[PDB]
Amino acid sequence: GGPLPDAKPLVEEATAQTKALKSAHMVLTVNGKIPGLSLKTLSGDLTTNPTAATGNWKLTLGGSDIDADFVVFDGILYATLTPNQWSDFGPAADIYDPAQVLNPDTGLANVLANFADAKAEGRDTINGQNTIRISGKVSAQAVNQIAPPFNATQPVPATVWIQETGDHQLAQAQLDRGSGNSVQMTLSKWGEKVQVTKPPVSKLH
Repeated sequence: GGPLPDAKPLVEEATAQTKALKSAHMVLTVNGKIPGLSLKTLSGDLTTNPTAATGNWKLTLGGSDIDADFVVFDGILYATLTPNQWSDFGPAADIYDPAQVLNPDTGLANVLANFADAKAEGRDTINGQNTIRISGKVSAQAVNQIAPPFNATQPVPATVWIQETGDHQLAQAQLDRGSGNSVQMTLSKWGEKVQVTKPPVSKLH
């Protein structure tokens, strides 16, 4: 689709836009295995100030695939243990505060601000939009801050895809823990209004 643009202006533009992000739809995927992570995939909508989230996930615990819906509302994590039966699992922060992903100081914006050696590698269509695929290395600090289970000890090879046009939002990011084991996040619907209310709980609360 033509010559590739320089990576550096796009990374810088995406950093600034990401820093400003209040909300987005996200799809998270774990490839292979990352110690300390049972998550296989998760899809949902996140908003911040105040923090609210809603979606579904697929986990592996023991040798079982487990699907669930989840809500984070007013600091509390709720999930369905059986279809459409909502349970209260206490402070979301005790597991992972979803706002961490979009924290302007320590979230995805910081990942981009600490993304070194950026090089445009190619062009991919993601969710109907041209994006530039860019290789780089993210500092171990930034990785561990956004994803503590990852447990990086040196720069983490990474790929980001940034909208070639428009606001140059971050479309997708992947952090490579080695030999095909990776964590990926795909972002869309930047700035969408998100609808989350406290899930229905029995009177016996």
